[PDB]
Amino acid sequence: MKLNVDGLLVYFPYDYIYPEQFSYMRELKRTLDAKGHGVLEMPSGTGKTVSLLALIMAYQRAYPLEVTKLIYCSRTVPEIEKVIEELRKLLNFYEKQEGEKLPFLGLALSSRKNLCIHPEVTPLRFGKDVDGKCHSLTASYVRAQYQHDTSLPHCRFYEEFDAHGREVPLPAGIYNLDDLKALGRRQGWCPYFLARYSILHANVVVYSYHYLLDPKIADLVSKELARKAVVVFDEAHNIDNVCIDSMSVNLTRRTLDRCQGNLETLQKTVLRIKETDEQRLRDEYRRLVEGANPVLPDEVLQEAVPGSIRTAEHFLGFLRRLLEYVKWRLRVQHVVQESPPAFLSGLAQRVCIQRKPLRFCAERLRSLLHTLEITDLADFSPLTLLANFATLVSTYAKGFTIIIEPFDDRTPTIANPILHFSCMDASLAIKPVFERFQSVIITSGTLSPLDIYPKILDFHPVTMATFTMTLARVCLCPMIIGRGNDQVAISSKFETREDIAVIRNYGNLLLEMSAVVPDGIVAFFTSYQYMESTVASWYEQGILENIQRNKLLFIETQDGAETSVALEKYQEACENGRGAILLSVARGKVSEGIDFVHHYGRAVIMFGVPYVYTQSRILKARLEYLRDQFQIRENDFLTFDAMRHAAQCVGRAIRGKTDYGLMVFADKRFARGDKRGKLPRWIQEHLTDANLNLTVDEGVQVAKYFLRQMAQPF
Amino acid sequence: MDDQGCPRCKTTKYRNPSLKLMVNVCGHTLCESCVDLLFVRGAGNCPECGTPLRKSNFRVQLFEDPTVDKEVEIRKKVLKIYNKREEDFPSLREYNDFLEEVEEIVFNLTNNVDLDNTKKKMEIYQKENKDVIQKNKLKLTREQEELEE
Amino acid sequence: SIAMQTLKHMPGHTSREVLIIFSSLTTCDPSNIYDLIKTLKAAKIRVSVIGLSAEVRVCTVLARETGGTYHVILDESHYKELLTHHVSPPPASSSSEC
Ligand code: SF4
Ligand SMILES: [Zn+2]
Ligand SMILES: [Zn+2]
Repeated sequence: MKLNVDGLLVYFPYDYIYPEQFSYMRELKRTLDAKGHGVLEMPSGTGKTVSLLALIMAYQRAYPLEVTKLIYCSRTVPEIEKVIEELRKLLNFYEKQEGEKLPFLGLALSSRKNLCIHPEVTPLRFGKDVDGKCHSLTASYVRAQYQHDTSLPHCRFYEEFDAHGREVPLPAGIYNLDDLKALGRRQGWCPYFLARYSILHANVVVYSYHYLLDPKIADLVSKELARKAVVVFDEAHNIDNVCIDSMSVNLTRRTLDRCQGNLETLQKTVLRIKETDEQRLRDEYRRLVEGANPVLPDEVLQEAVPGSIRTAEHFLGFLRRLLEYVKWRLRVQHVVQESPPAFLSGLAQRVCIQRKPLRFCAERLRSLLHTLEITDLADFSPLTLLANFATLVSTYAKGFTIIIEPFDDRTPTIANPILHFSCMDASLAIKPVFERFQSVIITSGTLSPLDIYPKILDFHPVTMATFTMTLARVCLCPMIIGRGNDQVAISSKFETREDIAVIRNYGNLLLEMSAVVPDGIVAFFTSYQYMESTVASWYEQGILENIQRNKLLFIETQDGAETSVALEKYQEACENGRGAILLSVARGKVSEGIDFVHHYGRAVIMFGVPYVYTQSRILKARLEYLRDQFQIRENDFLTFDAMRHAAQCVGRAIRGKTDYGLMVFADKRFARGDKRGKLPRWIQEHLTDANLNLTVDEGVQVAKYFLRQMAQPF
Repeated sequence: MDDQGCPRCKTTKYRNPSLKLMVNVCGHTLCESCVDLLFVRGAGNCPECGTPLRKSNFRVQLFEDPTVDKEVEIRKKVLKIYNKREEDFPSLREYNDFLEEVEEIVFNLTNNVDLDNTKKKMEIYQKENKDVIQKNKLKLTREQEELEE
Repeated sequence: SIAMQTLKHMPGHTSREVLIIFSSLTTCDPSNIYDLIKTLKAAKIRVSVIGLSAEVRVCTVLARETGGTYHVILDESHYKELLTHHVSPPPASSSSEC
């Protein structure tokens, strides 16, 4: 299926493409032709990737010099795995059409914890443990000690790779994460490092954002080699939140206590080192005079000199001073305090800690900590986090803020205060990506209106188009129910949350909806507490019991272990005729991680507009700052924070293969024009005024009729 | 306030945390309810150590680590010396080099005898007091006032 | 299972069939029904559900895996059409033997 695109001729594996795909490809080519960063939205969870992937490959062949390589990032490793399958299928189709192999390479990176071949690290599953363990095995001292070939466990896979992988690069091919593990075992090399080296010569590389956003690890693999590369983020509508998480560092009393305990070991280790090995390890000072990874981006990072901290004893006391200030600064009991620039000034004045020596604190820690030949960095990890916080605060505070919470939420009195350093604007951390790469395409699904994103992220978009899915059949039939059988407003307002009648309407709607909806249904609430209150209220009445009779009911909890088991059972219920009703929270990691397909989550039910609690002070600095800078109204962003979040948790049912499904939002607020406009175009255009505010009884009847139409074949 | 209590009278801290640590040349935890215990007898003598104090050697501090008290207090006095700004030296190395000795002096003063440091500090006094100490000392208020606003 | 027991002993030449008129989408069964499907295919018993007001998932695999056809009632008039269609003998497939 070779497509004669306006720009050029493009191959395509599947037989047919819907009109939206034509609009998608042409718009994508326009941005590529303009060589300018831009954003676009595509409804389908699947189908965009092949269209997105295919167009880039064709563009590469036509203008190989224009684009060095493609960097396609996905939210989660389970999700990114599905992408390589799409790419692998495409290459075979293209290879068959060409009839011979071509110099094209595609590989996916992942954390050493996910993929590794050393038996010792296999049983452990914690991410830090593998990094700490792997560092020890690959430590230069072990490498230097490995040369001596002394009796000591040495990890051969890295050693064999160095002798072999360095000389010969892999010719070409597509290697999945699971597949790439096999290759390492056979060749006695790292599936991780082998992929790491291949980034120098690789047409397509795919990894999650935290491999490309956090300056600590993104910078090393995202070096200037890809000066002009097509970096693409997929379903990255929650990019600001992840972009912010790359900068925010949380300091807690228990973490602080562990830092002091770890620091005590550091001093003890230094004393042992001096008596055992001093001259050889003292050589680090000489190079230091000349002049865990730094959190400072490319231009912000500085390497002039370490500063006044030139020796282990001097540096260790510096951490003691800074740690004490944080310890005391945190212990203060008072209202939440914000002090982005003043904290640095207060830190300098109170304890005599100049910012410039504090700038290199984290950078000096990595070098100094290396000299100690520590067993692993997992034990001392809490100290590094503070060190990263130590350097970050001294680096910049123009678009940042330190938030101190002597009292935690949900607890009238708790002796575990937490100090927050939450960012406020995502443009700061993502600036290098836009600046370094010639063009970035933020392809997303369920994207709330694009106009806000350039305001949030400082970039000049080239194209701003919304693509509406078009099919011979109406796969999706969304509706909004605001009026109950009592013709009573059903908005899930904070003041209206406690109303029993509104809660009664939600239960009755679910009972009737569960009666007609076939097996597989998911209901999303606005918060765990609100979900529990509604669940308890239904439990007291007979509504909850009847729902149990009609269909099985499953609920979500904060603990991941219970969530996985409950969802695992939920899938089986959908396969069988029992059905299931999975109650969950919109912010729940399950909602974002999970994907619903045919006969899974058939009817997505949204109980109340998803709004975060208006008391979390972290959002305020993030929120009120956006009003001051970029000029976004608090309500506008607050509502935008809901429609994007609501659209995220309701756009799953249309994953792919044209599997029917109806999305019902049990809240009259969605009927408001402002909510409808911010809703994604593809969902909104299907929505009509006739079904905009159907009553609970009225909404059920149309749902029954719509399912009948989709039941019959094409 | 998170400390269990005074080494001798560990009762007031449990009742209330209002008491604050008092710094001394002993670099040595003390509490207000226990400060009065020192004034009645000795009048400036550490209970266990017996370190003499000129006039009670008492100043309010809120750092539970005794070493930090001496290190911070010593650093305050040292900052009065070697306060010349970095730009005064064009040499790249000389920027932070002198700070290294400053840090060495602080650590040298904390534990080792200060006689060498005091003798050394006298040598710097004869030279720095003329121009740099007076100039930077006056400019401290100017920069601080501008920085505060 | 009840149909299987009586149809298990039926002659091989005759084409056993089942037409489940499913009304309530739920299916509470003592044992997992997917296992029973394996038996049906070996027993070559054709099961062609006619669902009502619901496109039940489990019967979807039941019809296609077992060889039968799945349908949902569009309305009463369409209901007459469906059953009358099943009146005619179904074509014999490869698994079918004469
Ligand atoms: S060096 Fe390679 S094989 Fe050894 S622990 Fe690290 S990732 Fe695993
Ligand atoms: Zn006392
Ligand atoms: Zn004492």
